[PDB]
Amino acid sequence: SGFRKMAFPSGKVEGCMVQVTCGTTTLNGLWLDDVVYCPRHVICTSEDMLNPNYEDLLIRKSNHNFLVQAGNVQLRVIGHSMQNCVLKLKVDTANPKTPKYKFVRIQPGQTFSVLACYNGSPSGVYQCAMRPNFTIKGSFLNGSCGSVGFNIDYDCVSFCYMHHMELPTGVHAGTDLEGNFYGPFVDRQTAQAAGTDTTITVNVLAWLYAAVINGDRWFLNRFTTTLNDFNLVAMKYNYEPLTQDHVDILGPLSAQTGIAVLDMCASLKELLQNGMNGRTILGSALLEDEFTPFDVVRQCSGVT
Amino acid sequence: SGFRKMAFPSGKVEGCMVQVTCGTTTLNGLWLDDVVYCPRHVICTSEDMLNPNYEDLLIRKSNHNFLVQAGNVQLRVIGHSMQNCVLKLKVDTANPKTPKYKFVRIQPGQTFSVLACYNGSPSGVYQCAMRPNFTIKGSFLNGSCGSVGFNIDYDCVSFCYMHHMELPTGVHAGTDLEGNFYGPFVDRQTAQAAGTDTTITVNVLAWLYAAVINGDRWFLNRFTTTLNDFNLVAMKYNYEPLTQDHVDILGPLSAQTGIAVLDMCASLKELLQNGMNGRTILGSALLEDEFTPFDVVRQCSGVT
Ligand SMILES: Cc1ccncc1NC(=O)[C@H](c1cccc(Cl)c1)N(C)C
Ligand SMILES: Cc1ccncc1NC(=O)[C@H](c1cccc(Cl)c1)N(C)C
Repeated sequence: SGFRKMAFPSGKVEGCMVQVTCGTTTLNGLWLDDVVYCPRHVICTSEDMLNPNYEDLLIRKSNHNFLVQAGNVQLRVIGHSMQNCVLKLKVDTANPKTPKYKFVRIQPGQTFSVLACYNGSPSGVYQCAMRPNFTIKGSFLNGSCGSVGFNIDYDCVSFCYMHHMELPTGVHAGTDLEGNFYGPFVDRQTAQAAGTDTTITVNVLAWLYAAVINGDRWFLNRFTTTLNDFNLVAMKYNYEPLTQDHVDILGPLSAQTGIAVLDMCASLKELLQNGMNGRTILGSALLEDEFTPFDVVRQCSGVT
Repeated sequence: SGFRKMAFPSGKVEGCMVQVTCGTTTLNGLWLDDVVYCPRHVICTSEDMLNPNYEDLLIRKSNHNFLVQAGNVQLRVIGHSMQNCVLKLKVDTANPKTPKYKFVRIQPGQTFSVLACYNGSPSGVYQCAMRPNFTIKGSFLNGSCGSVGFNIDYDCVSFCYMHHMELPTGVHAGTDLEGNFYGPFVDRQTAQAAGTDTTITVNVLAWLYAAVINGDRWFLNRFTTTLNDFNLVAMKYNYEPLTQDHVDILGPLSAQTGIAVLDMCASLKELLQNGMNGRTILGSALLEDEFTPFDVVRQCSGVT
C-alpha cells in the first residue's frame, strides 16, 4: 500500500553521464557506445545565444576543442557532427557502462524519470510528465543542460529527453536524443510561447483508480456519465477530451477494482464541479495527472 | 528554476541489493562488504508472525538454509547472526560494488530516498521524510521488505532505513541498519499504535523559502509574529513547535531571500488560519513538509 511519484532507478543512466566543455561553456553529455550526445548550444558564448548560427559556430570548432571527461578520465574526440539541436562527439572508447538502450520520442501525457546533473555528476532523480504543451515542469539550474529523461523496461533504457532550455516562465524545454525539440521551441534566447496546457484526463483517472486500490474512496459516488457528457465538463476545465482509446487503456484498472470507467468519470466530473471540499486524495489536495495507467499498474503490481 | 520532490541517484544502492530466501520466504538484502543485511522475519512462516520467538526460530536454521543471490550469482553463507530485528549473513565474497558507506539513525523530520525492491531487484526511487511519529508514508508491497532508505554525501552512502512492516493503517515502519525499529513498533502481526503525527514546521518554512526563490510569492504578507505567538498557532494545527534551533537552521534561506524567519512564520500563520483560498504553492494545494532546509539549499544551489 501507499502511492508515490516514483522514478526509475537511475544507476544505468548515472554510468553514462559525462562533462562536455567547449571553450568557456561546460554542460552534461550522455556517453553511449563511442558517441557522446549533448545540446549543441555548448558551442555558444553569451553573445551568440540571442540568434546563433550553429552551422557557422560549429565550423570554428575542431575535435580537440571539445573536452569530454567521464569522472576523472578524459575521452579522446575523433569525430563531431550536429544532428538537429544535438552534437554527437565520436570518442575512441566505447562506454563500458553502456546499458541496453533505445532512443524514443515520447508522446505528450507520457511519463519519464529525469536524472538532473551538473558538470557530468548526478544530483537527483525525479518523475516528470511530458505536458500536452510539450514542456516539462522540472527542477533545473544553469549547468543542468544535457541532463536526460528516460524509462526502463527490464534491462533496456529508453532515452526520451535531453534538457536544453528554461523558458522565461520557469518551465522546461528540450529535445529527444535525435535533437528534435518537443514542441515549437528553438534553441535561442528569445521569448517563446509555450501554448495552453491541459490536464491529462486519462492520467487523472488512472490516479483515481490508484486511490481506490490504496483505500482512498471518499470521492466514489452513486452516479454515472457518458463520454460526450464527461467531455463537455473536460472542455470547461481545460482537461484533455477522453476517447475510447483512453477507456481501453484504463481497462486493466477497471477490471482490478470492479469500477466501470464511466462511473470513475462521473466521480471526476463531480470533483471538477465541486472541488475536494477540503479533503485529500493520496496525500494531494489537487487532481494529479503525472501518473499514466501503466505507472499505476506497475507500482500496484511490483514490476522491477 | 522549478522545485521537485527529488531523490538521490540510486546507483550506488542498486549495486548492493540481493535476494535472501529462507525456506518459503523471499525478501531483499543489502550486501555491504562481506555481510548481507535483511529483516529477521525472513526466518518466519505465516504461522510464526502472530508472535514469533525469533531466537528459537533462528536456532532451527543453518548457514546453508539462507539462500543469497545477487543478480544471477549465488553467495556462499559462512556465518549468521541476529542483531536486534536484522539478520547479518556473513558471505565469503565482499561486494565489489560496495560504495563508501555509513549506518546512521536519522532524526524524525529528516528526509531520505527509498529504493523499493522485489526479489533483490530495484523498481523505483522516491523521497520520504521520517514522520515525527517514526512512520514513513512510502509505497511498498509484499516482497519489498529489506528495501532501504539512504542519503548521499559526495561519494558516501548513509543508510538510515530498512523496510519491515506495513501497519493496518497502510503506513510503513522499519529499522535503522543495526535492526532497531524507528518508533514503538515490533516485528509481529499485531495491531500497533502509530502515535499522533504532526507537521514538520521547519520543513514547511524551508519549502516556503523554496517557493519564494522559485517565484511563488503570493503568500507573503505585511505581517510579522513572535516564536511564542506562532507556536500558539502551531499547537492548534498540530504543527511541531518552532525553536530557535529551527530558526538558526533556516538562516541560510533567510540570508538568500532577505525575508526574516519570523516574517515567513507570519505568512505560515495566515496560511494555517485562512487556507490557500483555492491557490497553489510549488504545484501543491497543501503545505508540504517533506523538504528539509538542507534539501532546499541543495536543490537550489546544485550540489551533486
Ligand atoms: C539557466 C538555465 C536554467 C535551467 N535550464 C536551463 C538553463 N539554460 C538556458 O536556458 C540557457 C539557454 C538560453 C536560450 C536557449 C537555450 Cl536552448 C538555452 N543556457 C544557454 C544557459
Ligand atoms: C505485506 C507488506 C506490504 C508492505 N510492506 C510490508 C509488508 N509485509 C508485512 O507487513 C509483513 C509483516 C507482518 C507483521 C510484522 C512484520 Cl515486521 C511484517 N510481512 C511478514 C509479510
